[PDB]
Amino acid sequence: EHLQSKYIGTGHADTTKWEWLVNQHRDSYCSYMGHFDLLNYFAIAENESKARVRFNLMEKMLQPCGPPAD
Amino acid sequence: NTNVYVSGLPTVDEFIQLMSKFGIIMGLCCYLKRESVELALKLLDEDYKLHVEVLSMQQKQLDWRP
Amino acid sequence: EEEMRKRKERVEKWREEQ
Amino acid sequence: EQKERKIMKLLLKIKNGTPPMRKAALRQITDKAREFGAGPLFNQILPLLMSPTLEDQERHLLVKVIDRILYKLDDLVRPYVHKILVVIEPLLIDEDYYARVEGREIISNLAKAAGLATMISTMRPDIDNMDEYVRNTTARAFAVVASALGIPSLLPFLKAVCKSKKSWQARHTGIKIVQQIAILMGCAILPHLRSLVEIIEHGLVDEQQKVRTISALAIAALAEAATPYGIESFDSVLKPLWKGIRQHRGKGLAAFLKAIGYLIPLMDAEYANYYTREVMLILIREFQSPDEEMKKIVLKVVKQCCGTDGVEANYIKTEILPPFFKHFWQHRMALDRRNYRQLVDTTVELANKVGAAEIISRIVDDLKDEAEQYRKMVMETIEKIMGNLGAADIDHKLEEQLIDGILYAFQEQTTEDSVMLNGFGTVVNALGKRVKPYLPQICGTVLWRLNNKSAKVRQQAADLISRTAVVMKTCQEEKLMGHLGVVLYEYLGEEYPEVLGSILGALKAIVNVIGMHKMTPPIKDLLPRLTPILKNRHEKVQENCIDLVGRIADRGAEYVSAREWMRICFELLELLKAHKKAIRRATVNTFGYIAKAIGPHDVLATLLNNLKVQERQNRVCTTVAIAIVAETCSPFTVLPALMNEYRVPELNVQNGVLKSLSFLFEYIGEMGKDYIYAVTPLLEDALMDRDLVHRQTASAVVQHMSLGVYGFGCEDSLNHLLNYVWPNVFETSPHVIQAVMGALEGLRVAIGPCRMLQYCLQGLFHPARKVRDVYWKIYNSIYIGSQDALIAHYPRIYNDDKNTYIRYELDYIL
Amino acid sequence: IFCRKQAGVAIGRLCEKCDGKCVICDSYVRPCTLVRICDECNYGSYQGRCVICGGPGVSDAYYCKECTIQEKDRDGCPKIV
Ligand SMILES: [Zn+2]
Ligand SMILES: [Zn+2]
Ligand SMILES: [Zn+2]
Repeated sequence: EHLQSKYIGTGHADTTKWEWLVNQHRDSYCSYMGHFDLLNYFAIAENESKARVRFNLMEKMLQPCGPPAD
Repeated sequence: NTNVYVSGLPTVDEFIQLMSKFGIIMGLCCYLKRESVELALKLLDEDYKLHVEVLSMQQKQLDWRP
Repeated sequence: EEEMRKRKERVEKWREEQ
Repeated sequence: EQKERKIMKLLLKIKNGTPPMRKAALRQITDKAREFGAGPLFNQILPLLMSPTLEDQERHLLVKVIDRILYKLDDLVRPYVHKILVVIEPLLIDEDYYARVEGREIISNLAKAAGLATMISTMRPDIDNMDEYVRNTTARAFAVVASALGIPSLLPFLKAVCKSKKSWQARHTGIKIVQQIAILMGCAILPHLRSLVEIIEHGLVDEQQKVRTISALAIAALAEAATPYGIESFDSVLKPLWKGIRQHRGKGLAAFLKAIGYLIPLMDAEYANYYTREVMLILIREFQSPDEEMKKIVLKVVKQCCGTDGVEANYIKTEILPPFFKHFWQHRMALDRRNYRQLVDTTVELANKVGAAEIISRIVDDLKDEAEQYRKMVMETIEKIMGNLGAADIDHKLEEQLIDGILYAFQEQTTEDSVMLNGFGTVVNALGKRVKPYLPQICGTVLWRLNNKSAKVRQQAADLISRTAVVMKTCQEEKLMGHLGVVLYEYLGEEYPEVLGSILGALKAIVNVIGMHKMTPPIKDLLPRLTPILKNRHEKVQENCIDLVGRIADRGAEYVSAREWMRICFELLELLKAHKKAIRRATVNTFGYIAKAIGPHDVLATLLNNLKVQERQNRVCTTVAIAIVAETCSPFTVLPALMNEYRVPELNVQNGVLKSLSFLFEYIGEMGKDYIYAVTPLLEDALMDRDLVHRQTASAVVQHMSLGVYGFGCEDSLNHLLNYVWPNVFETSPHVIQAVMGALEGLRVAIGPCRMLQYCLQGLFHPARKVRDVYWKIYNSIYIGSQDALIAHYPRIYNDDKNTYIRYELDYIL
Repeated sequence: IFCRKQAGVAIGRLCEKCDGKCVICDSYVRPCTLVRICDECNYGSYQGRCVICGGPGVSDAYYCKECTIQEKDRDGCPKIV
């Protein structure tokens, strides 16, 4: 329905692999930023500061899957 | 049988309104469906003392069409 | 009947206290 | 010229037509605003704003235009400020709150648009105007200018105005602006407060009575706005106010007393003492004042000072109460509603500090007074005080005076008064157990008034029983409550429904008190009398009658026959869907009692036969009734009967049991957990069946089952039902597909978003557009519903040549 | 259609005929969450409008339990327009 367009990350019958995966990756990084324990896990696994893990995730939000298909 | 006879009556105007509560109608009464007779015998008996003893569009009043 | 007897008592009893 | 006609067309498409026409036309005016120019555009808009015919919503939409053109035009408005302002200013003084706030909004926008210097240069010639009306609006204009811009920005202007030696009118208007700023801004004044007080402070000392008056009112307004903070700001003005309090007279003193009344609540307990005592030497003198404006003030100042924490309860008890009761609690004060409400409030606040009995003992002597309006005044005060504080403080010798006076007042009022009904009910309910000795006198007084010839007077007597039967329970209850009920039983034939509703509301109150065996009109006589009353058209009658039949069913089920109850249920049946919320709630509660009274079996058999033979209106009522017989009594007694009705090979009865089940699951909620496994195979048949309406309403059952059982397990049975819901995803009929979407939105909650995603994946990229449209519609509901949960549940998607699609962080190990 | 502007402090109201219905689903079962409406829908004449039909509001509008669970309280100002 039309009103679903109020909400970013919804799709439609001509949604591509790239559009759909870019929303999955952006939603994932936002989830990692919110869930303090999931952010703990990545900081320990990388041996990196929670502040740099958050920054690296924010940098990944721009182009999370590489450029659009063509 | 859906036909019912009634005694202890006071008009047709009263009679139809009074009996409509026991189910749809197409002194004596004629209901669409048999179960109206069970309701009449339970309820219209004693309701004066009232006393009681034993096309498409018409059926489409019982339908659950939205 | 108490009802009016006590009614009359109430009204007079104040105007005696006044 | 023609573009001005386009302004007319655009105004027309804002003032009339559908919201997108309005939205488009507004977008057009606002972006075109630069071209139209301020002069032409306001020459055309202001005549509409001046028209007497313009509605509030038309004016509001024209304001929603004016804001945006003012933003777009900006500096272009500067030549036209004067013309614009004089049309707008009168809105700031309109009695309509919305006309008023709208005027403030457009002066705010005009002041953001035009430079401050231009607003000042426009309005300055009106500071000095001879008309107080012009000054008054100008003061309100400048207050709005101050609100939109920074308060500090206007301060240097105010500093010049309040020292404008050549015109008292100017200095006066400056201080009006400072007053109006405080009234408009509220607590937002506080960081600028000392800057504002230091502008006013010299005015209290001035040689002009007008300027002293307005400066005292400015200080009152600032203190009001600052409450409870900011006392340190006012340290300047404390000395000038006392030096004035000791010296001024008339309304010029009333102004200073107003200021002081707002300052004392700001003070520390030590200063609150010192300065309250400073007040009383003069405020007690003003208790004698003839002036109604002064009398309004001194009651306000008493309320404010005695409400302050510092001032002793003993100080109030010794120095305030004797002159206060002397001058205000006398007959002449009842004559004016303004004074009346103010005196009642002030007096209740004295009670809050000094105690109930200290105030009530000075008042109760006048419950027995001559004058109705004065008896009303004392009764309203006792009503409020004992509502606040209760009976604890009151001596036995004060009960006697209260009750004697209360009885006298009730027997005295010629016309039914709500206040007397309030006061009597409050005092009796507050006293509670203590009322026992007086119950004969109370009962006799009620019974007398209940035998009165007037409709309204008996309505009030029945209302009083309704509010107080709980206290009357105390003793000889069977004897007294019972005779009150027999009198009420006579009035069950009332010609007036307003009265009958109260008779019923009084009978209801009696049966919530009496043990049903001790009823004086026996239940066998009571119920038949009520059976014709259930059919009364009037809401109050229906409410109280249904609710009373409720208590008879609840508390005294045994006194009447199964068939008597059965007939009552069948009459109540349609009231389950009545327009009024009260009538429905009464019917639902009481059908629930009568279902217990009858026992579930034959009431249900009767309801299932009704469900087969009535019109859609009464058939939906039976679905509600069957669910009440499930939530009340036993659900396990209902479902076996419904299962059997579904075995009848007719589409109309089968469709009926599906509506019954759909409402039963909505209605019983969390109870549904015990029943999913039993109802499951019926829903298989229903959801496999050819009929469109079977599949629609089996889907609706699944929605309500799902939302009802969330968190109680049962996901095994709901997964199983999803295998029969899901094939209906390609149905095209509006009603079946909305019911299927409803079921899926239910199951997303009870089975979770992971499962719903597992059903979507193979369709999101399916070759056929008609599969994709449907699957993306479902996915979008799951996604909007559960966006953060889906993170865990998305499948692994492998990388391509150009693009990375693995989520590596979730691949990490610890 | 529903208004779906961001809701504010204003409480939604219901007329006597629509009293106790859920604005979203029109069920009368278990009112749970207070309806909140946008300022525009509660301004001037619009103030006090029944959420469902725009009549004078005699009672506060309430979203049902089923709607509250589905977070349908959260979609925005449910004033029907
Ligand atoms: Zn709902
Ligand atoms: Zn809205
Ligand atoms: Zn309505």
